[PDB]
Amino acid sequence: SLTDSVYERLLSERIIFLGSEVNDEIANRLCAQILLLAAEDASKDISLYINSPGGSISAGMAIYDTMVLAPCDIATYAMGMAASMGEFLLAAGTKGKRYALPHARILMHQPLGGVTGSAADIAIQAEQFAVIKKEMFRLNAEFTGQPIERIEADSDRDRWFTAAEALEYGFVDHIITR
Amino acid sequence: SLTDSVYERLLSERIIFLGSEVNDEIANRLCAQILLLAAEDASKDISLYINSPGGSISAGMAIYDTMVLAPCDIATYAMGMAASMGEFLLAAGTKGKRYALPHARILMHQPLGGVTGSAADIAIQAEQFAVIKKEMFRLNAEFTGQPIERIEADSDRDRWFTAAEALEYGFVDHIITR
Amino acid sequence: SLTDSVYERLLSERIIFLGSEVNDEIANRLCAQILLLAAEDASKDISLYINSPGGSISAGMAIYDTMVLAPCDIATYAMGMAASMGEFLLAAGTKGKRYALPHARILMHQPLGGVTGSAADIAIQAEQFAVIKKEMFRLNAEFTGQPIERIEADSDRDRWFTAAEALEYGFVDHIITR
Amino acid sequence: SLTDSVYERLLSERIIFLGSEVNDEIANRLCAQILLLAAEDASKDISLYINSPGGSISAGMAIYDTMVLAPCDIATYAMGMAASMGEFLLAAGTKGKRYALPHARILMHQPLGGVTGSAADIAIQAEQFAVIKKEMFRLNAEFTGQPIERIEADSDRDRWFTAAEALEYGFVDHIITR
Amino acid sequence: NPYNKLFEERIIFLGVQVDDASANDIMAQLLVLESLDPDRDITMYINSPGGGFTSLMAIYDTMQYVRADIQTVCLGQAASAAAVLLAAGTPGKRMALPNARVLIHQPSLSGVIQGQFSDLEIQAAEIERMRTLMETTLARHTGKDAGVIRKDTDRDKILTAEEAKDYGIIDTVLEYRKLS
Amino acid sequence: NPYNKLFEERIIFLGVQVDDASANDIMAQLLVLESLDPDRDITMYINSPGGGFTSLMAIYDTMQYVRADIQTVCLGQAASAAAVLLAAGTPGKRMALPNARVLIHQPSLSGVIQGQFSDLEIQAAEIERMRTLMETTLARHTGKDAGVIRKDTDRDKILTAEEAKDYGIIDTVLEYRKLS
Amino acid sequence: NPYNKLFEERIIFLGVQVDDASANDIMAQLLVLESLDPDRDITMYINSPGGGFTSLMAIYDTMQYVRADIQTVCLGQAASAAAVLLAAGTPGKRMALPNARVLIHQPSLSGVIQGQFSDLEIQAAEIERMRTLMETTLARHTGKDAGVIRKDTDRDKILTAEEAKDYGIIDTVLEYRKLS
Amino acid sequence: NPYNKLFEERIIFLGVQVDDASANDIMAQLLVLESLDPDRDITMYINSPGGGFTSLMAIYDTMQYVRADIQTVCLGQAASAAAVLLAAGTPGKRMALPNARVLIHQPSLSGVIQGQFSDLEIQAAEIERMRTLMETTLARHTGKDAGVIRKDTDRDKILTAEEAKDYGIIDTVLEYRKLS
Amino acid sequence: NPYNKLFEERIIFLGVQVDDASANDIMAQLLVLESLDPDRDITMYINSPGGGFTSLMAIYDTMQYVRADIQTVCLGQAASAAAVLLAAGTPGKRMALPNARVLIHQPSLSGVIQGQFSDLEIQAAEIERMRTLMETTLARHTGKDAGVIRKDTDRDKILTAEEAKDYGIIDTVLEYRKLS
Ligand SMILES: CC(C)C[C@H](NC(=O)[C@H](Cc1ccccc1)NC(=O)c1cnccn1)B(O)O
Ligand SMILES: CC(C)C[C@H](NC(=O)[C@H](Cc1ccccc1)NC(=O)c1cnccn1)B(O)O
Ligand SMILES: CC(C)C[C@H](NC(=O)[C@H](Cc1ccccc1)NC(=O)c1cnccn1)B(O)O
Ligand SMILES: CC(C)C[C@H](NC(=O)[C@H](Cc1ccccc1)NC(=O)c1cnccn1)B(O)O
Ligand SMILES: CC(C)C[C@H](NC(=O)[C@H](Cc1ccccc1)NC(=O)c1cnccn1)B(O)O
Ligand SMILES: CC(C)C[C@H](NC(=O)[C@H](Cc1ccccc1)NC(=O)c1cnccn1)B(O)O
Ligand SMILES: CC(C)C[C@H](NC(=O)[C@H](Cc1ccccc1)NC(=O)c1cnccn1)B(O)O
Ligand SMILES: CC(C)C[C@H](NC(=O)[C@H](Cc1ccccc1)NC(=O)c1cnccn1)B(O)O
Ligand SMILES: CC(C)C[C@H](NC(=O)[C@H](Cc1ccccc1)NC(=O)c1cnccn1)B(O)O
Repeated sequence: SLTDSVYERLLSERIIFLGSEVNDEIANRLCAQILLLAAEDASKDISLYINSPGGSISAGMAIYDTMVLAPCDIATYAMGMAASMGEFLLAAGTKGKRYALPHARILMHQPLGGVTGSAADIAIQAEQFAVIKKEMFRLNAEFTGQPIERIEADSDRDRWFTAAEALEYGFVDHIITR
Repeated sequence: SLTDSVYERLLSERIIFLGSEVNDEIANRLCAQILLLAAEDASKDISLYINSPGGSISAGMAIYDTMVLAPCDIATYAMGMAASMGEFLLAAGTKGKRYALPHARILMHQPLGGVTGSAADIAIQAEQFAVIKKEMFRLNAEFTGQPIERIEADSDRDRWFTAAEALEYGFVDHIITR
Repeated sequence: SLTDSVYERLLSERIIFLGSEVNDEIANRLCAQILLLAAEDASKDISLYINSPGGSISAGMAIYDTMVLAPCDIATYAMGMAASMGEFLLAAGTKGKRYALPHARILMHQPLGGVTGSAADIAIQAEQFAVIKKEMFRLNAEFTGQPIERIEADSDRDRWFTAAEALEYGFVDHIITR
Repeated sequence: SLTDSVYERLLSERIIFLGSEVNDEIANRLCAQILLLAAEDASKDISLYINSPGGSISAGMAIYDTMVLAPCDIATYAMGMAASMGEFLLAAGTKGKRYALPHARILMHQPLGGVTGSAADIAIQAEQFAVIKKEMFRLNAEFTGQPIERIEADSDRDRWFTAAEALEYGFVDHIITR
Repeated sequence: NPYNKLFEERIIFLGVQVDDASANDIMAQLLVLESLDPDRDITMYINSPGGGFTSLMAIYDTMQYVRADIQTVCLGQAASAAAVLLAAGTPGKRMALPNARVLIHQPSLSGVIQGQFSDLEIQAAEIERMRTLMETTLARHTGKDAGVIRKDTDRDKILTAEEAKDYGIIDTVLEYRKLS
Repeated sequence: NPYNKLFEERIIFLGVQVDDASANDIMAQLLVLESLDPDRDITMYINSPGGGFTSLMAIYDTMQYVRADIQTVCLGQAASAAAVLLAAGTPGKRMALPNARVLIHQPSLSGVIQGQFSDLEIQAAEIERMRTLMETTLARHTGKDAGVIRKDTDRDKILTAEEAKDYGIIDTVLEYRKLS
Repeated sequence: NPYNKLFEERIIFLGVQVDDASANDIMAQLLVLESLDPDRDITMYINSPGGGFTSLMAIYDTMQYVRADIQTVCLGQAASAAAVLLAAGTPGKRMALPNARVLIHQPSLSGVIQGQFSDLEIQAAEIERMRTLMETTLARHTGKDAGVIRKDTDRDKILTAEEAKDYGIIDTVLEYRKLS
Repeated sequence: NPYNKLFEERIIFLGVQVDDASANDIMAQLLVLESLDPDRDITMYINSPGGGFTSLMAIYDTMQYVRADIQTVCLGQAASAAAVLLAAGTPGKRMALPNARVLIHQPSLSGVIQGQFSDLEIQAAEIERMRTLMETTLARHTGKDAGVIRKDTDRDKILTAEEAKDYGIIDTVLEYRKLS
Repeated sequence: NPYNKLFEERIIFLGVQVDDASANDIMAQLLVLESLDPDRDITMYINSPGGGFTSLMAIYDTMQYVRADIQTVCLGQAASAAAVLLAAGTPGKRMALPNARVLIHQPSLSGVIQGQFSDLEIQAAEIERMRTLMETTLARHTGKDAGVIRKDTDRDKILTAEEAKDYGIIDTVLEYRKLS
């Protein structure tokens, strides 16, 4: 395909794309792209451009752990939409290299999920939803440099950001003005 | 495809991916990848990165037997999610080489299934569910180095683990902190 | 595809896979792979690794006849699941070369089917179901080295086997303990 | 695909496959394969292995006419299932070169169809069903060397054959016992 | 209920598709009105697209079996089985209101009847027998030859009320009797 | 039931889509009220989007056949077949309340009628006959030429109550008789 | 209701597909009319495509169990189970109106019954027992040998009313008793 | 209604699939007839393919709880739960008409019950308890050992009326009492 | 109607799935019978798979609110909410017929309730409150500790009638009172 070819040629330029809903399929695709680019050169930065409506936490945590444990810096680029998990992976970039394009939008909100099964199953799901929520908020606290109480109050429903608002909140470090 | 190409280039670097629900299709894909990499070099380790919500026991037992009977060590990597069968195959790695990325989540629970047909069919299914449950718990006991009574009590419903909790429980041997 | 490429590279190493439900599509794929490998070298063994939930009798009989009439030996490998027709094709391997991986499961049961149409159509289907059942049981008797009366009593419903139980019953000849 | 590649490599060895329900799509595929192999060498035999549940008469008559008008002999191979049209095309092979693998099953029955539309349309369909039935029975009479009255009585419902029963009836000429 | 009031005045609607549920409703209404009075005329107002041949001949035989004369009046359409039931009325008592259409055509199988060719030969000999029986039924009621019915019902022959009178399906184009 | 109370006051609703089930309900109600009293006017309140042509002409003929005069009053819409049934009332007794719309258009086949071209030639000669019969029916009831109806019903011609009075579909835009 | 009026005149419709809901309706109507008067004839008008074998033999046994004679008259069709129920009437009292068809055929499973071959061997021994029981039932009621029924019901054998009389399924082709 | 007339003659139909809606209908009818007269026999005509085990044992217990004797007569089929309810009648009062079939088989789960293996172990211990309870219920009513019921109901065992009498499910193959 | 006859004898069926429509039917029947006579016992025959917790506690409170004693008898099954309603009867007046099963289990959400984790924390605190309230309700009615109910209803605990008597869900395994 052409669309796979253009992504392949920017993979050669160490530019990868979180360009859809982060499910397990494209997370393992992005994790493999980060591992492949860290195997090629451990020094040159990986540009992760993020046009993402969010998605699975563990799929995004797979990308986040692959971003951190890569020895090269992951420059993240809010391109249009960095919502939910794509917001997270945007703010998960290397400090100083988290970039928002000027009309990208950043959506930070508490994680979505579902409860099902028996009451003992749901109580375990609730305990794990409280663990996922706390780790999503602690890492967003670590990314933005803001307290977890502010992250918890702001993510309680959908909190939208412009590139300038995400700059002052701490998701990104610069706004690209070429 | 690009996603098949990036997995192919890390297959050259002996990095394979349990990146979806382990059904028979990707288990035979992973078993063939372990056989192919053991045929190339029987000494260099295979890195199995696991972003998996679990799946079929016999598909995972196919991967597990292919992991053990490969003469090379299978380094397993909890990447985001190692749940159910993906938890099992994570803990099924070579001892000392079972790794959890720091924000990966490990879900250990008793196997899921279904009963159907006549009462004599279901009684055979129940006997085989008791055999599958005992072998899933004995091998998780062998992996984690913990008693089968603790594995049976903890897997009775969904038991979630962080990377640190899976480290102290015995699913993994280290947490990657590059 | 990568999954077709890894199966192609083990086809070069004479390793083929009964890795799904044996329908007519992958049986003709496996029959063509046995014919192609017998055309390359009539002396080196074909490794048939079987992760199969069973399937069509005539599709499996197509594989079975292609296995026998190949001049080279068909080493069969129970990998995770050898059920129904995949059990049959496992036990259909060359004697001494039928292998079970230690946590593979072997399911032997009488064939499944359906009756439909008029009573004269169903009576013909029943006569042919009795012919298929007798030939499936006689060949399982020939494979396992056990009487057809024991095969008929044991296959009456689902009879599950471990690798050790399939070893003593006669489906496989060894358990791989590398 | 690999499955297209393995069929391509046996197409180089003049081995083609009636491996599904004979509809117009794979009949034109098989007719083109017979024309291509007769264009390569008009002397070497084409091996048509048949694992087929039957199908369209005119699609099978397309294959049958392509088999006869090919100057090279069409060796037919009952592999698992030769039912209906696949039975027909099995018995349509060159005399002396119609082979049944020993556990292949041969199903001979009168053609299936449907009546629809007005009574004058159905009366034309019935006249053409009587022409198709007579030509299917006359050619099965010519193939098996048995009278059309025996073909008509035996095909009235589903008549199943083993490889030995299809040998004595006349669908095949030998049973492969390598 | 105006259906029950007309039934007490010995008036029956063939107003739906002629299937077995509709046929049983007509046959019950015909046999009650025969048992009420076998001498008074039953009026069968027919507004129907037709339907199944068995339910046709169930109504057809019951119309001919009952001692009461059946006044068939077509209203809107008497198509297929309903055209035959329109022609099945008592001679001299078959009407159609002037803008009712009468569609005659050969029988047809709805959808596809699958099966072996021996089964299909029987289904085709049956739909040919259904074709011949319809044409013979339309022969004795329209006064035309059954071969004339066969050529005319080879495809859809929609008649007006006047054209169905000339064809013999009805006997009188029923004039409007409005007082103004 | 207010439907039954108005029926006892000789008031009928054409209030649904004109299909064969609706047509049989109207024709039963028209023929009961003819048998109750053939001299008193039947009032047919019409709120309908129209429907099938056969069920149109089933109601049309029955409106013209019964001895009682049919007062058609349009309420809301008299579209397609229902506009023809609105025009089918007794002359001088066809009303529409002032904000009722009257949609006249040529007949149409709902969906696609498949078939051989000989069958389609007959289906097209029939829908042309249905077109000509509708225009002839609207000719004698609106006082306009059938070629004028053909040019006007070539597409949807929605009339108001006043415009349907000038067209001849109704005879009186029915004034509001509220006492306050 | 004309169904209830005919039921008071001891007339039952087998007018739908013979399933368990239809069978329970027939058996309740047969056992009430037995309890009303066991000496008067029950008339069973049959317009049915047949149906399930159990609901067949539920009606069959109940027709034979009740003290009243069962007059089976076929109207339109008696196919499958309904042909057997038509033949199941009291001898001398089995009728068919002249254009009723009678379809006899061997039993069949609707759709595909899945299962293990041991289960399918039992389902096939049952449908063979259902085949043999139908042919034995049609043997004692038509006067023909059960092997003759087996060759004739091997596929669909549609009989006319005259052909079902010669076959023994009915006893009299019921003449039209219309007075005109 | 012939259902209500037979209910006044203390006759109940188990005529549908034995589910909770059917069970509540039977239990209401059994407990009304117990309250009407506890000494007269309740007749339970059974034409049923069976159904749920709970609705089986709901009807089973209610048949055994009421003071009135339950005359179970099988008509057509008494399959699964319905065969057990047929055997659940009062001893000496369990009938089957001669061409009724009686299908006994072990209980089964319809479809697939998903869940964890601890949940499935309980669902399997329950369907084994349902299997053992059915065989124990069929033991005390047929006079056979529960291990004999287990070997016989391992797959479908269809009995005729004579074979269900020898098995002990009914007590009398109910002879046809037709006067002619 | 046998439902209405038993209702006049103060007998109520909990015979369907316990949802809000079923709960409103029970609560209306409980409050009418309280208003008819608050001193006579209401009998609640329970054949139910359970259902919603709100409709459970709607019936539960209404059973406890009415002045009349509630005789709960289990017939076939009392599963989930229905087991709690079975235990919700008046002490000494809770029965089960001997082959009725009693399934107790913790509450469950049918399907998946989507939402934000703050919404899911509330839905989980509610299903935990529903779990605790069910166990507290089963504590005061079975005489067992609520922690014993929690360990026993952790998965499906199917009791027989005898096992539900020992557990405290019923008070008497209701003996069969058949006279023969
Ligand atoms: C990243 C967080 C904070 C916000 C949203 N992400 C989630 O919460 C996602 C949305 C999602 C995606 C795929 C499948 C199911 C659910 N939730 C989860 O992945 C999830 C939910 N519950 C437990 C564990 N993980 B985003 O996708 O809108
Ligand atoms: C690995 C175990 C402990 C946990 C879960 N795995 C299972 O139990 C899986 C889930 C599954 C996957 C595909 C199809 C059907 C069922 N269960 C099985 O494979 C299974 C169930 N019953 C008998 C034999 N195998 B995991 O997928 O959540
Ligand atoms: C191999 C035997 C002993 C066991 C099972 N195999 C069968 O019996 C298979 C299952 C199946 C697969 C595809 C389509 C239809 C049916 N049955 C058949 O192929 C079959 C059934 N009846 C007549 C002829 N063949 B296995 O698939 O569970
Ligand atoms: C070859 C004959 C003798 C037996 C069967 N073949 C047919 O009769 C096939 C089955 C089929 C396949 C595809 C589409 C429609 C029908 N029948 C026809 O092709 C057919 C039917 N009626 C008229 C002309 N051709 B076989 O497919 O079971
Ligand atoms: C032409 C007259 C006699 C009747 C017309 N159609 C038929 O003959 C009907 C059309 C129809 C209706 C309902 C269901 C199935 C088929 N044909 C039959 O009933 C029929 C039934 N069995 C075999 C053959 N034809 B009418 O309905 O268009
Ligand atoms: C224009 C007037 C006469 C009627 C309008 N439509 C028609 O003429 C209707 C539209 C319709 C309604 C229901 C089902 C199928 C088709 N045409 C017909 O009924 C019709 C029927 N057979 C052949 C050709 N047209 B109205 O319903 O829009
Ligand atoms: C031939 C006579 C006896 C009856 C004909 N068909 C049958 O025998 C019926 C056809 C049918 C009807 C409804 C649902 C399922 C199957 N066969 C059966 O009822 C049946 C039931 N169980 C096993 C085997 N056959 B008739 O309905 O065409
Ligand atoms: C064998 C006798 C006792 C009853 C037969 N089947 C059963 O036992 C029934 C079959 C059925 C019916 C409706 C819905 C679900 C399952 N089994 C049950 O009711 C059932 C219910 N819960 C757990 C286990 N089995 B019969 O219906 O074929
Ligand atoms: C355990 C007893 C108390 C009740 C059982 N189940 C429940 O608790 C029911 C199951 C159910 C039924 C219908 C619709 C949705 C959910 N749970 C609830 O009603 C429910 C409602 N809102 C929140 C949480 N649970 B029973 O129905 O299996």
